Amino acid sequence: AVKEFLAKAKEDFLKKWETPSQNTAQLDQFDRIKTLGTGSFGRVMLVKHKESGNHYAMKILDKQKVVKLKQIEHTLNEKRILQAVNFPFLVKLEFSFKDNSNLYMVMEYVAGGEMFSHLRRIGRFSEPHARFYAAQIVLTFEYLHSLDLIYRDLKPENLLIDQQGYIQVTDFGFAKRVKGRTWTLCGTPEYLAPEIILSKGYNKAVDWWALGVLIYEMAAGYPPFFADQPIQIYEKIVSGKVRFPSHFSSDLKDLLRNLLQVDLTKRFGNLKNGVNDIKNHKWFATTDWIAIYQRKVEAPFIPYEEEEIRVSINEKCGKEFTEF
Repeated sequence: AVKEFLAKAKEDFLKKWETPSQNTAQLDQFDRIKTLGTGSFGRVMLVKHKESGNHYAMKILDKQKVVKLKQIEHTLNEKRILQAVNFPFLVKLEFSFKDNSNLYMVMEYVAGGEMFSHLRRIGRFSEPHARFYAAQIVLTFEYLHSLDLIYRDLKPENLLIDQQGYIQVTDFGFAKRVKGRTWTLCGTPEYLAPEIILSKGYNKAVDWWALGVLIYEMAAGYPPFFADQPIQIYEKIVSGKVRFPSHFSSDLKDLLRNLLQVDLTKRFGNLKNGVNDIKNHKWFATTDWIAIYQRKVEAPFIPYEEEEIRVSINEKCGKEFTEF
């Protein structure tokens, strides 16, 4: 039954992957409530749809800055994935459009900050708290991997916690649709699987390694492999030696020993049973997988001069962002 749900999800994904939706709204259909922040390429604004009355978070990307910062491919790739995926723990892109100056990605409004900030505010998570979050990543990676997507950017900064207390994964610039191997070095060093560092090619198994690092940091308060210089972090990653805190349970240490396996042919999530080797592990014995997917489990923790948008008369970077 799980196999046929993924089969229907992949068919739906391939339809939108083949024919991405474009220009599903325009700028004059939204009321500009307030600017929530100014970012790398542009600003993020809280907006209200004039007709429906719902609230959305509109990201405005200056097309010229995107070109200068060499982020053209990452921007188009994120938009193509977001308009085609559909899963409870992924940020939902509601509308997208462009004009002469900017790109516009109208997102669902999610207040509640990133996991990185909360992790530094609390310190560390209790094992039941971490398991709640880890279970969501497991289902998310099961979904993305079934679409042949390697997320390969798992880190606390890319995990928001919504008002319901659930995880939403946000940054999809690096995500690549791969069936065989790939080689591009990307992602934060602390979460890189050893096969990435060795530059011998890698597949979806690097995501399960990243989950291993993520569970460790949540339960310990600090990542398993860390040093002042990246080259030292690389050595510790390839060496594989991990030290667990005393408060780590026996089940947790066993799961991490199988997720943080240096040999990708022995790593949990990359065996014949696939993701089920993780779901059926003793550490997740109390985990109701269907309930987590349905967002029924109670969350362990729940979280002015406005400037105008100038739309130039000249079309900017029309060639680069044609597919947006």
